[PDB]
Amino acid sequence: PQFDILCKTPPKVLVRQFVERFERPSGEKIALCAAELTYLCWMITHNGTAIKRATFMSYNTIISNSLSFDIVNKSLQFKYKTQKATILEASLKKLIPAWEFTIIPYYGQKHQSDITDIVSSLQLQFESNSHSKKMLKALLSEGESIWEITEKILNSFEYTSRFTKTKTLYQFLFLATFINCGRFSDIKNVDPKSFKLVQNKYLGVIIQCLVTETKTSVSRHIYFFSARGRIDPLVYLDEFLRNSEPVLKRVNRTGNKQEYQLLKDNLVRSYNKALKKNAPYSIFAIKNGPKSHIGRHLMTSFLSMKGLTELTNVVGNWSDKRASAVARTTYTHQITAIPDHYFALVSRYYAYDPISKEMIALKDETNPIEEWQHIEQSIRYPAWNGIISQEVLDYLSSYINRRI
Amino acid sequence: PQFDILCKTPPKVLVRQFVERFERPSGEKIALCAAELTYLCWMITHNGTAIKRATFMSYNTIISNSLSFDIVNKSLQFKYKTQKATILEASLKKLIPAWEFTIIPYYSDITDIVSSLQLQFESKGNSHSKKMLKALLSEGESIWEITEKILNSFEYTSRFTKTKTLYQFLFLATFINCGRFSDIKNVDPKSFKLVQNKYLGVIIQCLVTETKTSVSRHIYFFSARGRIDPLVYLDEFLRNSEPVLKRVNRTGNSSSNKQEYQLLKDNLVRSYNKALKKNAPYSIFAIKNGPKSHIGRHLMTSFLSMKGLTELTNVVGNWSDKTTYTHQITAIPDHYFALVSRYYAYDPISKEMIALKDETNPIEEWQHIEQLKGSAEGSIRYPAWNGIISQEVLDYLSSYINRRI
Amino acid sequence: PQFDILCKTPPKVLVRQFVERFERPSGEKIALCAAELTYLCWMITHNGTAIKRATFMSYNTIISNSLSFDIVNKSLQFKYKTQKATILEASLKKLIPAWEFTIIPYYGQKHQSDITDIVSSLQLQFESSHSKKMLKALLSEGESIWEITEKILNSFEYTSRFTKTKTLYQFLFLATFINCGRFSDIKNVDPKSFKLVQNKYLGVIIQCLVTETKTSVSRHIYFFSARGRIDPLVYLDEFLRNSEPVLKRVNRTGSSNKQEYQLLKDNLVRSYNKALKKNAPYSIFAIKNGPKSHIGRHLMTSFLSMKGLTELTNVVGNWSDKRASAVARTTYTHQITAIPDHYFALVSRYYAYDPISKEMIALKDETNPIEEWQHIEQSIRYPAWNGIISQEVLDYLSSYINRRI
Amino acid sequence: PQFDILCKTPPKVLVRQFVERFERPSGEKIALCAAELTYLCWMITHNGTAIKRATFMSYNTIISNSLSFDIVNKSLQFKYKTQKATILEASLKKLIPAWEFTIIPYYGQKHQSDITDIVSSLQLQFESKGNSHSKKMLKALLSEGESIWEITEKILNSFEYTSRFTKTKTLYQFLFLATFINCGRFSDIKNVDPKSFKLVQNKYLGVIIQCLVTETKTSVSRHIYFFSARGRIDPLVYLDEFLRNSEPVLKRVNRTGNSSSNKQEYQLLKDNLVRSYNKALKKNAPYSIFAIKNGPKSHIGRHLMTSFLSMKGLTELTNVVGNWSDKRTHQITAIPDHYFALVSRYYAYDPISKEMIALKDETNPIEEWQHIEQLKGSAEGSIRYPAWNGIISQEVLDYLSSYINRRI
DNA sequence: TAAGTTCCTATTC
DNA sequence: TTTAAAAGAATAGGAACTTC
DNA sequence: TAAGTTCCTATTC
DNA sequence: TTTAAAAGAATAGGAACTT
DNA sequence: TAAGTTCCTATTC
DNA sequence: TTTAAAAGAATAGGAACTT
DNA sequence: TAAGTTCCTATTC
DNA sequence: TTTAAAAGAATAGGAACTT
Repeated sequence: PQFDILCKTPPKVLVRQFVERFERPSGEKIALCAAELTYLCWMITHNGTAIKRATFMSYNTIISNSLSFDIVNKSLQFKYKTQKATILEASLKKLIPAWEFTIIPYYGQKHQSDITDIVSSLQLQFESNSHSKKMLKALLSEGESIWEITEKILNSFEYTSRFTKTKTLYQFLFLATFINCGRFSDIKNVDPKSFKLVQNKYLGVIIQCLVTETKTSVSRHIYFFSARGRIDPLVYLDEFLRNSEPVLKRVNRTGNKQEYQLLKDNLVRSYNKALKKNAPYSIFAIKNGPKSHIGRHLMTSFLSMKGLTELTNVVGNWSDKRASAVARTTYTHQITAIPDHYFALVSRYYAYDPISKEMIALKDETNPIEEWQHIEQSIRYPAWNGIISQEVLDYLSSYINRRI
Repeated sequence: PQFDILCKTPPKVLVRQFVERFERPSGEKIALCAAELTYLCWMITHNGTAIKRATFMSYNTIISNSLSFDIVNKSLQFKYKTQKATILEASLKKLIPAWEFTIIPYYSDITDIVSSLQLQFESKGNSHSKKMLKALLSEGESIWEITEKILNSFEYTSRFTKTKTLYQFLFLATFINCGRFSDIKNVDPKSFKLVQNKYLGVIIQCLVTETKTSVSRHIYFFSARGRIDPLVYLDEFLRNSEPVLKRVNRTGNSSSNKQEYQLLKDNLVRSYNKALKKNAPYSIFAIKNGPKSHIGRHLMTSFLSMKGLTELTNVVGNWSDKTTYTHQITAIPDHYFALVSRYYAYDPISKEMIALKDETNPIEEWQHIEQLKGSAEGSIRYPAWNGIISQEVLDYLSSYINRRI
Repeated sequence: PQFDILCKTPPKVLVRQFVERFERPSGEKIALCAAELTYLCWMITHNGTAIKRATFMSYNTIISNSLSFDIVNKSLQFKYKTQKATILEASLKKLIPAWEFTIIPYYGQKHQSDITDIVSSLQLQFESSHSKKMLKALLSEGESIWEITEKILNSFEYTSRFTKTKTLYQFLFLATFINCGRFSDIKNVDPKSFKLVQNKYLGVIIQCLVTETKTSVSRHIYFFSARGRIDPLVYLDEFLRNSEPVLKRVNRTGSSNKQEYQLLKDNLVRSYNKALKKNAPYSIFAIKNGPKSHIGRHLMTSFLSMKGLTELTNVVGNWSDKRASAVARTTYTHQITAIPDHYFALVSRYYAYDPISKEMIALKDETNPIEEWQHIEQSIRYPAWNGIISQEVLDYLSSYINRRI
Repeated sequence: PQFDILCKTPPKVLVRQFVERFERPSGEKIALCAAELTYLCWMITHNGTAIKRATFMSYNTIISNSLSFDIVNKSLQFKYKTQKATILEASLKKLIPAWEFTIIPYYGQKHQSDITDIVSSLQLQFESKGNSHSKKMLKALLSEGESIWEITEKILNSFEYTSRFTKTKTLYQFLFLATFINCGRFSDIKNVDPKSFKLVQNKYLGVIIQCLVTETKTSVSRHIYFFSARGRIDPLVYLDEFLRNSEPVLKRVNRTGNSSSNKQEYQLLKDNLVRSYNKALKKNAPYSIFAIKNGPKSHIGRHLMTSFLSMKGLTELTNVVGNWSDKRTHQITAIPDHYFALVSRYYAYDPISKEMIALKDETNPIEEWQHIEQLKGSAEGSIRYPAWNGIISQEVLDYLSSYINRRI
């Protein structure tokens, strides 16, 4: 992974190699500066500000395809997302003053085709985003409940798994996203060292952790709790920890700490291929449709259909808009916390009262606060000890036994 | 109809037939290239995206009144709505190399202005139209009185009961929802549902997806105190009409038709407009190019402006008012129905709905009806809608109608 | 009044005279086409659309000051509010091609004064927003709006030379305050529209209509019976008797729409300002460029907000609606919002508002509105207004002035 | 202070003193033209509109660090924030004909973004923030165990034994609590008009004390409150200690308007209190955030309340509580009643229903309000708040007086 | 019969 | 106080047929 | 004394 | 999913005094 | 095996 | 009727390898 | 007279 | 912090006249 390489390559060491491809003019030394060219352009236009991993690989792909240098007239050009082609020109010039560079725009979204091309497609389609939303739209409206649709998705990994480790991963990730209404990254980037028990006036306690590197860059919390029924999150967490081990936090920019991350970066690939083939519904058959994002859409729906749509924004970590721009930027130092009655509804021990607005306890023999009171009065999860709070490894352990 | 035939011929046959026309440079084959050309220019400017029926027809006509050519020199021109001409022209020349294509944009001399201004100093179709609309509303009569007169101008002027039925139902339905003809026509029959409203107990709801702006909305029917009762009109309609196969209206030739039936017939609007023109007891209806079936939109819209309730307008009429995955449509607020049902009155001061002293309250009757169970009768009086509209609804309407003397 | 003249001058007759000032190049014939240059420019950029009176005179004043023509090298310069200087150039050219015109922008004449000018002022002010503050403090000083009005109203009684003016000024003021309107909102009223309307509090009321407004959205004007030391009906009575109808002035270069009379004269506002200015019963009227006639509006505005009834303001003041979509307002709205009945109840002083339970509590008094109404229910006192003002009303007003001491 | 003196000299004098400097040019007389120049450049670009104290000072400094001239070639230049340079330069040449004025834009054409100056910096970094270090600490101070109400008690107590006099102890405590309770700035409390105190009723506490502030950073007026609170931290108590130990302050003039419309006679606090307060805070507050150079000091109250609301999922009250612009005889937007129910600590915000729930705790506040409104004729208020007698409505001083004495 | 249809052209959202 | 120009997608009207 | 002030310069809204 | 550049107006820090 | 990985490229937030 | 175009960042896919 | 008018110009919606 | 610039339309003012 070259982006990693770059991060290691020294700046001056870079500005050098770049100038070393023009004194020895060739179609082999220039046609490879792709990555360097990218890194350069960024720092130039952003005044030496770091660049994130994904943002780079995207801009990199673009150059590769728009790269064109003049054989012997000494000209050069490519596509790059900038509104300052001018200055970038003047800057690139003062590097290899013997050439003339040109920055071409990126309209990637829309490209005109050849009539014979357009026609060929049309004829094909004749004899043979939107679609995706419709499919999911219909699924929800067909006998099965979110809770049932999840069960089929969850169980469908049971016997299709080659190893026992993957079965444990996939199965975890899914249930993970659904519960926290999160993305893949929201689950992967979790900092294990942050697991800790928090209280709740319904389930007694719960497991909490933190994610910092998110898409909106607004950190959030991730939870794991006790569910009454044929599915118990704590159980899948348990099975997860035992067959899995810590992961060295990857570097994500040309720049603070955090050495570990709850999951692997490529896990998402095998998870997509899994759902793809082992598809328990037609929606996963659609190309470019939702795969891992499914866990989020699912919990999204579940909450809206209960009227509790407002509760969605919080759980999904939607960027706030009510508070003024500056107030969010320099005065907000604590993130919004998920309300206590949220988990009561997802733990299945309670139900929501759309009218009087209350959490009605569902008649059951297993009381969450009591199974809590007994286990209240270690090294079952090796590899995670010394990293994950003992306080928690202790809680988890005794729960797996006390409750059949 | 042209568009329908066009939706049938395969893309490759469309091109062939087009190139075919210029191999034997003859006026006869070229003059008929308008539909083909229209289809072609779109697919070029939209990289293969489907074309809608209405849009196609509109564009075709613009070409037909503008198609000009010269067989000697081999040049051809015409008008078309677009910015990207060069791309288009070029693209066309490719297909047919020996010809030169010129696209003319379908889109203020000081003297032409001075003349018109002068010709005016000595002596609109819209101005005269608004004038009349203002009057029809300003004068004595209220909206509800105006509705009763229009709705009755059909009672003894129609040829068959079936047409009497549709004309009455379609008008009441456009006024009640502030909807267009298409808003009611494109309704999916299988979508009828019983939804509860805290003022009337229950309300009948149906959905429409294929709408002018492509933004879905609901269509309703409910009880109303007085001589004009929507449910009654719904009743007469259902017994005298049948479902209609959904007409396809996109060249998408997609495997995703989904909607099987539609509520009314596309051609109904033409006969309805004529009846209205020859019988409505208002002068507005005799002004060339003036609102006809679109009258119910003008009526309801105005009603709300007067009642100082313009906050319900965009949502009732479905206009744009400045979590996309699996989108859900904005619902119309319950009070709206309390008002239009005529059972309640809107109180300015408190901004609340006040029931009327009038004896029998609607929430009550709803209960008396929800009670008695097992009324398979619904199925007997609405045979042609059996299996399409939920049994729950036909049984309800059936019960409401029979329980009212 | 030249604008009036223009309106009468024929278009071609104008395009002519304009070209007749360049064949005879002079500093006398060109320096006077100020008005023609204006009329031309407009129709040019607006594609021959009429122009309003006030809009014209504003643009006119601008040219006057920005006029500059080249002595002998052919060309003209002036300021004119347009975003199409280009086309207006090409048009103006094809009139007197022998010249080169130039359109200069207009920046609210915010011309950086000369330092010596700025300094001079500063030094002056040294040895020697504000308006809003004053009015802000007045409301917060013992006296009530009703008291502040009384002092303003009475302050005209003796300061007035004749008796007709005392009647006018005194009417206008109370007028605006009651209808929360501007001057034009009261002036343009069409007398022929007076009519009695009902109210579940005062029994009946007098209503009329204004069409030519600032926002162009017509509105209603009212006059009713007030309990206490001030009774609007009384000032109306006194108004009609000493005043007479006015020929509606023409306000644009149009058409054939009509209205022959307007409730008041155009220059009345002048003598009304000078009156408040000198006879100023408060310091706020002493402020230059401050509110004069607009005071009646600001006053009623405050009165209403202080009663929590701020929402009720928008309606009474005829504020442009924004909730309903642009097109919905433009082509479907044919009836204006009506002032709520419980409004006048509060301004008649017979009732009071109940901020809590939200009700109109009747104030214990011997004189009942509806009863003084019931008796007068079971002519030519206002001559000159008969045949123009509905007899129905002249009859109502008359008998009220008497039955009531 | 320069500004004050400038508000005293007549316009004709300044301009005179100024031009004088260039007629018989001396190095000493020119270098002192900064204040005069500032004033002049503003009055030119604003056609005589008044200049504010802070703005004047800020602009003066930019000129002082940039004034350059050639007495020989009679040329002078400097920096100044404006678009209209030509107009300004020209105007200046008029006043002094034999000189050439050149205005240099105080800007951000951004760092002279030299690719190499950047490569150097990026490199110097690859081998080896104030804004960043500051946020970091703020996040921690809130994330950890302690709650806002516990953090408030500790900061508020860091003044109890280190204050030299009781008067300062009193101000520091009051000022902090007031900035947190209203999510306001120092100026928001300082500029309060003492004569505007009023008793307003709130449906949760019965009554609330309200005062007004007009001269604010964005020039949009707002209210400032004080009320009862269940627990060890009670605003009214702190209000009580302040009033008894301080006195009114003559309104300082802060505009060159030299207007006859001063209106406001007194102000609540002293402009210079912020400096002594900031120091006290820097040496004693029990948190590391307080030791970071250029970090929030008196502005800490704003950060605390703001955050509290975000956490409580009540960001709909933020802009109105802190007085930020929210894209919509003027009247100011009032703060919703529930806000005070929450902060008073007598009620709790219920998420599910979104309603305020009183706490089982015995004595309800609405009740006591009644027991107090009862007994009449307590001229006592006038006795314990002498220095505020005649300035603050008798109604209020009698109320506070009764509240404080009726609490054991 | 002429109200209703059908299939485009002209107009207005 | 109000503000636009142009591709898209309906609704209204013209002729010549159809027919409970 | 060493916290408090006063009157600008540097920084951050 | 988010998006700015620059005139205006505060708050925080530095020295040298005061009380 | 044929389910998992790598490491970019293509699409969708 | 309806109306922003781009920059900044994750989530699917493609194709050759690995176990 | 000095409160009203005329008829544009200057300001404020 | 806060943030649009202009076109389109009435409401005050200025100065010479009129009763």
